[PDB]
Amino acid sequence: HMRILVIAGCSEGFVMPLVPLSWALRAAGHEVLVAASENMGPTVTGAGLPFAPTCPSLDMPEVLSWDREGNRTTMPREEKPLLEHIGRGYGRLVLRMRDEALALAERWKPDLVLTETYSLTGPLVAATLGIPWIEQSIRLASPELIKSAGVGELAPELAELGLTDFPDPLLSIDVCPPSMEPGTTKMRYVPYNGRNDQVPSWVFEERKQPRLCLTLSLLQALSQELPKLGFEVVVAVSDLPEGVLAAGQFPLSAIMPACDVVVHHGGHGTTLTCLSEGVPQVSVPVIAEVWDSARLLHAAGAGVEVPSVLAACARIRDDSSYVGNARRLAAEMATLPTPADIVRLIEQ
Amino acid sequence: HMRILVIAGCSEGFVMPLVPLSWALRAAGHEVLVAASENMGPTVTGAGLPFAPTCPSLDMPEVLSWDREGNRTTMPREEKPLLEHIGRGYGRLVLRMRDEALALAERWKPDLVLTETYSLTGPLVAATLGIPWIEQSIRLASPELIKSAGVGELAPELAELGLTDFPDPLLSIDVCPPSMEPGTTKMRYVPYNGRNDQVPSWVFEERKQPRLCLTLSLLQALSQELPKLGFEVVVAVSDLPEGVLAAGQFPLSAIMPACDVVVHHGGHGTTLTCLSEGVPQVSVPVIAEVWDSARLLHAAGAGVEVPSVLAACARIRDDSSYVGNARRLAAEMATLPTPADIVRLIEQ
Repeated sequence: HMRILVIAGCSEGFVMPLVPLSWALRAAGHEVLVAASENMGPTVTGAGLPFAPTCPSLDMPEVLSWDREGNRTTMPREEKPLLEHIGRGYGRLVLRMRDEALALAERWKPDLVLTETYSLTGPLVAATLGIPWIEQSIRLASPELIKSAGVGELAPELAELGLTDFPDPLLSIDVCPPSMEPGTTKMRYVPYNGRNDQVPSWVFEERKQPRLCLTLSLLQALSQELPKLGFEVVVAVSDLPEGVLAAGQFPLSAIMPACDVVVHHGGHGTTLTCLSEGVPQVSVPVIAEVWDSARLLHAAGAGVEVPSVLAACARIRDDSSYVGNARRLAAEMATLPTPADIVRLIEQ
Repeated sequence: HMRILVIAGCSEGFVMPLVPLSWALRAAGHEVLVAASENMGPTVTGAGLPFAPTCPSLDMPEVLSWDREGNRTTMPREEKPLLEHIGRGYGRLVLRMRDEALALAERWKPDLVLTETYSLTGPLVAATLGIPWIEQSIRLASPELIKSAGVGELAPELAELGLTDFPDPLLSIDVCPPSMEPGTTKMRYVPYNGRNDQVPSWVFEERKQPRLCLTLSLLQALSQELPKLGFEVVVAVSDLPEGVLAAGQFPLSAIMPACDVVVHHGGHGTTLTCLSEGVPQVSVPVIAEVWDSARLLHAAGAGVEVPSVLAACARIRDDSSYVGNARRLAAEMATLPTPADIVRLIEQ
């Protein structure tokens, strides 16, 4: 029997991927409390997990765009100093959270901290209370530059602890398929993208043609043009062109089996979801920390990275080497230790 | 890797207790779909699980109060024929669900059906597709009279399958503490009572006095009188007297540690939650199928069954043999195989 404080981020893409490990712990009789920004409350409880706020509502730009001196900052265009820029942001996110996260941990008294590799509030609280912590990667590829730049930014707070670095994690968990890439432990990625639900009709019925999921237009533009390549399009988003079948937020992990191509923003969760379900992807990456995962993906032949989108879909629609690679990777991930397996590791 | 269809009921008390086993399966890499009445949708998705409806919105009285001929029925006053009355109700609930549940299972193709002992739609669908099924008890005590009366009511549908009874479950799971009571397997009860959340302030802070949780008044009446026995009262319900601290729905399993007495309706989930947290209970039972669990509870000295409520609370407030027994039982349950343990059993 254990008490694990899960210290999460301020956006859904950084919270949801910790849900399956959190429930794996709870399923093994342990006590779990997920701590995150106030605005993540509904996401945490919507996953059926206990929630406690560590700071008022927040988004990353808020903290990425101003440095510790209160001076505005700007995006480096070169990739490397951009990675460090991002890292320092994640470091400053800690400053918004640590007070309430530490106070909470003193009242709740966890044996263990579970956290995401860029959620540095975890390692800090752990180091402060002198308890072990676990690190989970929620990305195909997580630049060490981001983490190290983040630790750097936290230099003063680590000095108050008489430290220059964070104590090592009990476990450091990785979800990247081996054939696609460190003191780490592999783990199978179990998708969690859900909020509400009703696995729509068509998902359980037949597919009479190639299906594609999309997740002054762009969204509306791709929605009209894409069916002309011979696709039936479903658009899984929150916010009626002829070739599109569906409109609204769908359980992405439950709708996945019902299609043959996914076009998306390059998000970490969506990427890993598609991989684990063996569905070829067209990734149009935006955020910089996802660049590395889209490259890995492109090289593996499981999808196309588009730094035109129509071209990639037609290419995949005709070249069967993409489904083949996607399914190969899915099958590879399926051999990895499940979250339930990892819990047994943790408890020893 | 497995595909498990979880076939649940039409009320929250019959759905929520299957959530931890369902997530234990998902944590072990398996695929899960919870099938229940339309009105259980939000409860299922609110637990972070995939949902599919097997019939329109429904409540038990609807189906308990009319027999198969369309004739109104009435409550027997004697306990035994009342048990059979209840059983036939659960049997007729199957008739509302089986069509959409079977159609769903044919499209989804499960390897396994997980269900609650009185949710007889499960065993039927399983028997129909020729696949194994698992039975979980969600009660301290589950009269065989209810189950058998239910199987009886389904005599015709089992004849279409060339059967007089349901094929035996792969596993038959039981959650009653041994010292408190069959081809069954013990399992530790992991509480799930949640919807939304924010483990309120006072739960993590100190308790300056004995705390009691309550879950033309009754609720308002007990709320005013109970503080006069020396209690600070919190009322965990959906729908300002001096001695009461809090007003609204709380994560019952997370608020539990913060109190010394619980007074409640005798529900199955609330009872097991209190037991597992070692908190003495005053049970004022209503529903008939919960009678057996309140008796078991009273005999074990872990709480008082009130078929006056103030008397029981003062009795517990002064007699330390109640906390002692409650904690003894909690400690006993804590030695039982977790839901994660049971999944390993299932997969062999």
